[PDB]
Amino acid sequence: TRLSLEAMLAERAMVARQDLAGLKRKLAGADRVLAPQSPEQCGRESAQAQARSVTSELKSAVKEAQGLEHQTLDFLEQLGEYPVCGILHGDHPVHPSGTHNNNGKVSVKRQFAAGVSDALTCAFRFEDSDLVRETALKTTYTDGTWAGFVQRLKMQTTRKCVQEKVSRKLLKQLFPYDPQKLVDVSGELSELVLGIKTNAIASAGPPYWRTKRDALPDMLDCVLPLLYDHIVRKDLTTLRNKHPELFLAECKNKTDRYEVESLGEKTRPYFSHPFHLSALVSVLSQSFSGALKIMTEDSTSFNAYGFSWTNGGAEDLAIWARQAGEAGKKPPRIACYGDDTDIYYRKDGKLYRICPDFKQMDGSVDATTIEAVVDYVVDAHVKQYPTARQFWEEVGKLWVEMATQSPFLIDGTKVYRKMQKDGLMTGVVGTTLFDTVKSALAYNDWADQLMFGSLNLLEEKYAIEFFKNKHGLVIKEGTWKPALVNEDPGFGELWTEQKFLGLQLKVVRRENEKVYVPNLPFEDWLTMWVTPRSKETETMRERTLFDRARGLLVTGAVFDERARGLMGAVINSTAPEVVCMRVQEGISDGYPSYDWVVSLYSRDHPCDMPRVFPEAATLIASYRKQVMDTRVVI
Amino acid sequence: TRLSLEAMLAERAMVARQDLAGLKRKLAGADRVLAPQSPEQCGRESAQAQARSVTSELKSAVKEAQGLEHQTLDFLEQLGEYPVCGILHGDHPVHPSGTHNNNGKVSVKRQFAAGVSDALTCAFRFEDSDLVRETALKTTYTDGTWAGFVQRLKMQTTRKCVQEKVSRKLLKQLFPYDPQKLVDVSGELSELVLGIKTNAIASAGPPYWRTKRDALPDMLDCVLPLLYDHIVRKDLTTLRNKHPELFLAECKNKTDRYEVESLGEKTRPYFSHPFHLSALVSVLSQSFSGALKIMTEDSTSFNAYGFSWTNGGAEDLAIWARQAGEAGKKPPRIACYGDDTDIYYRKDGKLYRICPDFKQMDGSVDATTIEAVVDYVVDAHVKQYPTARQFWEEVGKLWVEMATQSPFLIDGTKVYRKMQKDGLMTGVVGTTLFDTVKSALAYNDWADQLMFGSLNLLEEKYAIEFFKNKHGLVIKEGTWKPALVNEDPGFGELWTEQKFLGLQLKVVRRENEKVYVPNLPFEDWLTMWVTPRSTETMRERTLFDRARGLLVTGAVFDERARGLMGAVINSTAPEVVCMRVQEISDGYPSYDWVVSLYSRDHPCDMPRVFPEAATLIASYRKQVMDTRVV
RNA sequence: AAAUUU
RNA sequence: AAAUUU
RNA sequence: CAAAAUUU
RNA sequence: CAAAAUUU
Repeated sequence: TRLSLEAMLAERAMVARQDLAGLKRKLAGADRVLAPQSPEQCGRESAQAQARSVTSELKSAVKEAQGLEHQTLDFLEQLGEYPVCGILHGDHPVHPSGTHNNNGKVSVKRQFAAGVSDALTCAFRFEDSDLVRETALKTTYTDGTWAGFVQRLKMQTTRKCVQEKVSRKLLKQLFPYDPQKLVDVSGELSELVLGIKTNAIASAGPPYWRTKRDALPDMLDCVLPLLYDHIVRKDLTTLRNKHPELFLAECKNKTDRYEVESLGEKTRPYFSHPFHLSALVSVLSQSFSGALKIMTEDSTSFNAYGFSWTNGGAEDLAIWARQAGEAGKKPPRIACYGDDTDIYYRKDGKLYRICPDFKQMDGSVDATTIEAVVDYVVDAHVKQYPTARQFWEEVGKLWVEMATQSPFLIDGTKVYRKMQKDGLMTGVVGTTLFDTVKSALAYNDWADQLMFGSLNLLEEKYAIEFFKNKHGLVIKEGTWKPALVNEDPGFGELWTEQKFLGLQLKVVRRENEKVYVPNLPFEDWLTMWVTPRSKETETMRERTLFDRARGLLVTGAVFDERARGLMGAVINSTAPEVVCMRVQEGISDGYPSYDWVVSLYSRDHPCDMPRVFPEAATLIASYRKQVMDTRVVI
Repeated sequence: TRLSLEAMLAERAMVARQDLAGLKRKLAGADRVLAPQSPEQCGRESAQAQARSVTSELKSAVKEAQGLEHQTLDFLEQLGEYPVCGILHGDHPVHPSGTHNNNGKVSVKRQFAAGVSDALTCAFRFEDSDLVRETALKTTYTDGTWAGFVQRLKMQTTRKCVQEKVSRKLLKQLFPYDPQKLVDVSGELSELVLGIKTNAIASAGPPYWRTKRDALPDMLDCVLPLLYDHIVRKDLTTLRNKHPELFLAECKNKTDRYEVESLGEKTRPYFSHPFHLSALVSVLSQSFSGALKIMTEDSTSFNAYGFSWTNGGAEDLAIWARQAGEAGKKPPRIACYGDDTDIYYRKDGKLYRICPDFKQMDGSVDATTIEAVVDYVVDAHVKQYPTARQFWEEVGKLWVEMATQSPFLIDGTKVYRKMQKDGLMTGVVGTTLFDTVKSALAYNDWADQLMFGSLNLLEEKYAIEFFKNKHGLVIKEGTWKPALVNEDPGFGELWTEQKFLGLQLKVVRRENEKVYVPNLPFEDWLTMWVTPRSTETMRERTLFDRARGLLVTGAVFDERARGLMGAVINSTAPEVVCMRVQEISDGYPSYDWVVSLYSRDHPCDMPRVFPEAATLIASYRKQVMDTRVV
């Protein structure tokens, strides 16, 4: 058919980036802007052998920890077995035949695989063998162990909690929001649920037993209308009795970076709820998160949920922290993201910083906090939108139940329930906000105690005791270590050596200006490199190494000498065709230069990454524009 | 990745339209809005067999005509052999190695292949065998014959022409344009050339010897800047001598619907020019075609290039035609599209209509007309954009050369040239405009002669002689038969039985309103159906698309043709109707929708074959759920 | 598709 | 991608 | 990957 | 399928 020459050129370029052999031929003589790198310490085969050795030792340790016996699940209420859902949508049951079914009973099987790399081979190629070996034997990305899973589940379900003193007024002070940014919940429900964002490959939960992508029509067309009709009729107890799997959850073992020494003691449990329930509550949660302010925007906010290190965020944290005041006389600067807190106070005019963490904070989350957070979010919406008060208040009751008393399967047909309402069931929508509020309520009380003159609470022993006795929260060991802050750090200097949100804060130099950037020691970047959170062709594996190397540089590895070198070596080792191939993005052929990453963390206007091959576009299109004037004199 | 549920539903729908087995399952109980159709006259096996039989006979006749010896090509100038282009673009020669090369010399091979069906099988399945057989044996889509190709080439190249008397003023009256709709040619050349439209699978010609899609970078990056530099240095003669293939064309046989009786005498020739030269001139031609007005827009216009039968166009022709005046005293209504012309005169106050066609009109196109059209177009641009006058005047000279004296290859290495400047080399950019203008100049002069009282020219013998002697144009036999017009036709009545642009005009009834629509007898529609101008899934989709297209062209206004096309659409499996296609096209042309298209109604989508298809493919139908309930 | 974080 | 036209 | 925040 | 016009 007839097409413009521009359109033909565009189509050709798209097709050309999908032809690897063509890309190889076109870029075979192209100039490459190579990243700064560190040299090879050993050959390909030596690196592969050292990797194979460490991988064999790790697989032995993981297999041994997975063989460890687990304690009984008698700490949980036993609710029996549930029949498989018989709801039919069109030609198929919502619960697929032959799946999650033992004699008409819903069943699950916990997977604890022995695991098993390209990244480890690259580390041995460019780094000291002893350091790489010690780093890779210390931490591994694994499904964990039955023993660690049950142990952590016991702690999360059996912790004695302290009911917080919380009002909507306190929550407005600690967690301010913009009411105009809240979505209109008085709108039609179908449109609202369609607006929620989700992980397409995540499990839709019972009764779908498939990805949210595959189960979306069964949710929207069949189950969600059923649920709505029972909500508006106050007949949800009938729905639960007739269809229990509609309100069933799955306790799952989290695949995570786990310390090899503690694999038998710690495997984190999470709960996978039904899609219909999650989607309804996500209308309220995703709207509220959009309206939520952060501490840098409001001095009263204890909220770091939403904070970005980029676009001046790192410097914003320092500006916010310096406005901290003398303990007992003026307010401290406290910001919380779940279990992670940044605390700033002044003693004799000198700024000090504490970066404490809590242990299994979800078990400590009391039911009063959960109900109050739900009331705060629901009330925020019904104030701005009063026409839909009753429906969303009923959704709030479903939210509290999913967060505290949802029945759940672990392995097999037995359904269990937490004996106590206290304890957040991690995985419910709002998990991070519930944890953030609990932390902020405790730290707000701690600051009130300092204004009352209890300055001994700045000290570790008293602080640990305060959070346990008054708030049921256990301070992680080593996390209460007050440190003098370098308030105006010179070039190449750290604010403190402590980490907030997993990263240290450092000042770097651009001309004579100071740019605040995230930083970590080399060992920390090396741990992340060797332990990919990977869920296949050689090409995709080569692209994955390039993408991971670029990601770690943008996260701050560009500010560590050895990490910048390793990631540069991986990027430079990537074939030209793999760098310039068509890829799924948010063609990504740029690289993170030191200057680009400095610009990202600065308040500079956004810019594209410098190109690895500056002539790639012209070479792939086989055409470079030459200006040809029609106004010449002939 | 993190995505909205709305976006996930949109992704799912697109993917499902590409899963034909899933489409089959989800549409297995769907209600189908079946098109009106005529019944099966015979079974699949019998229809396939009768098709095979007619096909065997037709192949034999085509092979016999293809075997006929051809006459000599000595009527043309012989320019020797041209060396293969040695220009290199990076790692590859612009002229590919191993292609179009005989001992270093540019070569081509004409293809005259025999043979060419699903459509004929459908016709035998739903129509009388005798009519279908007669129809299929009369016309075939073929590459033609060597004998017919050379005969037509001789006619096109050796015809005595008459130089028209033309001015920019006559051309402004007969072909008015909107100057502001002209593209700014004062702009940078690369941008202007990237703005042009082209057939991606058409030949880029010498020296690329590949599709325009494959040759586009070699043209833009290597040849176009070489050509530009020589244009501004007046050194094009040097470029031609060093690189002659840059200015070489290929004379090719046109694959077309041809009468089997005349295959040995008639195979149409066309010229395939270099992409670089074509693209440069296409800047001017495509811009001018955008600005051109039609007879319905300007009463002075004799131009039907740009006319649409749709959106009231058919009725616009009737309104325009009735404005005709008495022969001898007031202006007739004349519109021309290449060789095709619609003429309306009033004799004794009664509207009359002539629809004549010229024969091998391109040979009759004189050099003065070609030069004048080029000058008219170049001048239009340089008047609105004067800073670029010199460049486009040089491009104008290349345009006239391509239209008249381009060296060309036919078969093998011999390069040829038309001995006379006269004669249009069909295939040059502007071919249809050159033909339209020549026709219009001749008919403007015929009208001037009528106003002089030579009203005898309304008669066949007189008109034929006038066009041959005064304009070098040969009126096709039968095309001069004036006819009384039904100025306001009744429901189901033709304006005339004559064909303009291949179609009759007819009034149909919608409510009590009249809708003017195109029309043809069933035998014409069946000829088009059995002679298509061309995986089982692709073949089934093609039948559905061809049936829909013919209904939209007017087959819906013929009882038997509507029935046959409806039978083909109804026979198409649901998955093939609803599958993702290059333009989701799951609609069908109802009689009412086609009446709407030809009316001045606001555009609407075709009625769906499966109205619940979208909801079934998505497996979801929206149910309103109010959050403001108690 | 990828990085970090809880 | 498909229809008609020159 | 259960919910998520930030980023490319 | 050489240039094209109209249409889906």
